Amino acid sequence: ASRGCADDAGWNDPAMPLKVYGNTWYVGTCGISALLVTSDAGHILVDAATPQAGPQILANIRALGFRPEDVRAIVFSHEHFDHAGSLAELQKATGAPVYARAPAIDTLKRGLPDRTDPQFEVAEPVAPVANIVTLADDGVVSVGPLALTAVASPGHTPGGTSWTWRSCEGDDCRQMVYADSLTAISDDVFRYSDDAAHPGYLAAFRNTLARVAALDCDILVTPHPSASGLWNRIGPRAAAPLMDTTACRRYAQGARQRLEKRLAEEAAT
Ligand SMILES: [Ca+2]
Ligand SMILES: [Mg+2]
Ligand SMILES: [Zn+2]
Ligand SMILES: [Zn+2]
Repeated sequence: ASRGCADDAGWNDPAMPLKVYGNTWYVGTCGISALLVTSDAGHILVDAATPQAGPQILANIRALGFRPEDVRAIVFSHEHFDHAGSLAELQKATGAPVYARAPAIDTLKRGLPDRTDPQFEVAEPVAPVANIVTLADDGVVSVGPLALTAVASPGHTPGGTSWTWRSCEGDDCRQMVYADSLTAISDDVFRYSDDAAHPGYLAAFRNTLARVAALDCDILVTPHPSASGLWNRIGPRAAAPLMDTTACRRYAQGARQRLEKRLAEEAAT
């Protein structure tokens, strides 16, 4: 029997790929999510894990019997190296454009963020993404019968996006949400409370939390699997129901508490 993935797994610890629900598959690592949303017209790849995870993601797509070349669109959560890291390499392998909201694009072209990113000073470089299609903040990415809807999720980064779509197992369809990271973390310099340094940034973060909280939400997945207890819901260690219509509300509500705790820590400094 397989031991599965721990909640404290290394970001590059390999995971056996598995179904999440219907035509949504998990192809990431034990520590970092990536998803493949499939059809007989081609596929949408969601996220890219670290700069080291390219071959793992490609091997996992193939392990499930899908061809990387049948991927017709790549989307991602946010422009940190641990989720955007292999985007260039995956774009080479698949031939697919990468869709990005405007505030993430400069990071993807430079290979590093600027000071708009809370983690600017700790960012690790990523291969620049050659072919980017600009995504409207509520845009839809369509491949054949597939339709992924962008929910702009600035806060953790300026360019972050959550994704939502429907996956079906027969006549039974579920609203999938791949909710972006909502953690109020930063380098040692950035202050979420210094509005003059970035006007409206924290208000947009709060608005993001409210919007995620309100999403129709049958099955939640997050870029760090443990942030949503993913490995208690799929895989060998699962002992909670996969479907939970409260999950996005609990996730966003938790992130709000932690954001407020971050503001308290800044006030004390
Ligand atoms: Ca996360
Ligand atoms: Mg468990
Ligand atoms: Zn991040
Ligand atoms: Zn991350």
